[PDB]
Amino acid sequence: AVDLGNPDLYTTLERHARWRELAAEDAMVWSDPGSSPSGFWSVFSHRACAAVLAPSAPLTSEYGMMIGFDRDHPDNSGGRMMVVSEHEQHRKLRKLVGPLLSRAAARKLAERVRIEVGDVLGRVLDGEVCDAATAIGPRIPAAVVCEILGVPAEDEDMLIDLTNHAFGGEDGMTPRQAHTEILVYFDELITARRKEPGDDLVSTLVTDDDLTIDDVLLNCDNVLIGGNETTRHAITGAVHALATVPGLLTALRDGSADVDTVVEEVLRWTSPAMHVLRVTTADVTINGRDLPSGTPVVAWLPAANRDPAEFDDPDTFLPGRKPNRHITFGHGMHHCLGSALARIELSVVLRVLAERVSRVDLEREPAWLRAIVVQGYRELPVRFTGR
Ligand code: HEM
Repeated sequence: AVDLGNPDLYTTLERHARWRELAAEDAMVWSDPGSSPSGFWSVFSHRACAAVLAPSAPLTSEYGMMIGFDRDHPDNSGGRMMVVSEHEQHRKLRKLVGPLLSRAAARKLAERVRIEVGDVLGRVLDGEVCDAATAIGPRIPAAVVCEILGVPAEDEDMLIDLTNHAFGGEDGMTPRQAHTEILVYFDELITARRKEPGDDLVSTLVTDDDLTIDDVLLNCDNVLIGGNETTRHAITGAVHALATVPGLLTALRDGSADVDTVVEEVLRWTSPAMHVLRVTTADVTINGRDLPSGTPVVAWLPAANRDPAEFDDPDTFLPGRKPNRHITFGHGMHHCLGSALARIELSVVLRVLAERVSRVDLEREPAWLRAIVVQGYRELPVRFTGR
């Protein structure tokens, strides 16, 4: 019996070896029920994952987009939250949230990323020692999401800390409790923005009278989860790359390496979103297997981002890797709405660390989170030297 939803398979970097085998073969593997309530098929190659997530492909996210959910066991947020909705409800929310996460919105948030990195490099610029998976990685995305939601500056530090714990190590607050506390604050913020609307995500969501208080809350949560759960590990990955890849930090400083090109390589290299699930809407043949309607199909994104048919020497971090057609942000109609924001966050992080820090050195091997939703760092012990 095979179960690819087992988190123990991905606790070590050997997950890449398992993925490499399945990606090069372009395999369709069936997983038996266990972590999944009904089981699921899986694709691994770049071409197979792109075909599953295609706009014209008869698959849906309305029942959920992660292992644990299917047609018979649907996501409770299904049809209400953007990432688990389809058709006009999905199009509406993507239209309402869209411009607040656009390239233009990302550019005005670039200053905050610089300030937040600078404030971090005020206590870690010492010799030893700091974890990069905490108080470095989660700090930047949390600050950005705060300004998107339009939270008062007075409450930012409270919200940063709760966001940090909500998507970090599972084990006196619990990540689930911290998540709840944010949603409790969200409800209080929703109430205040009903009386006095401004220029923020909460205000934009509440002005639409067709959306209920539950719809506003769930889509605020989509931005909270979306902007934090994955992004933190990409930032930690950027620090990890600067610590391991020789000459990279210097190359960014002098300008021999292109900043936007390395951002795309960090994205491909880290691939924080480990999987995306889809449910078939009609009878379809994927790869070479005939699947009925209501069948769960899963695309393993880090496997696709290291597919040798698409990426030459995929295990090496290449600062000038071109072309780089990674699907770290997924593909098709649900392509990450905050992709420009994720790119601007990484861009500024790599810039400021090249400007202020002379050398970043790794203390010991990183630990990984016991999870399947995210390819995440549990810890990254590093030494910072600058000034
Ligand atoms: C490098 C970090 C990030 C990664 C790896 C990532 C990954 C993804 C992926 C793979 C999806 C598609 C899910 C699916 O296909 O079912 C997605 C959707 C989404 N993400 Fe991101 N994301 C990142 C950063 C962000 C940021 C910064 C934001 C904004 C604050 C954000 C907000 C969203 C939203 C709102 C959706 C739903 C889009 C839709 O359903 O149309 N994400 N993300």
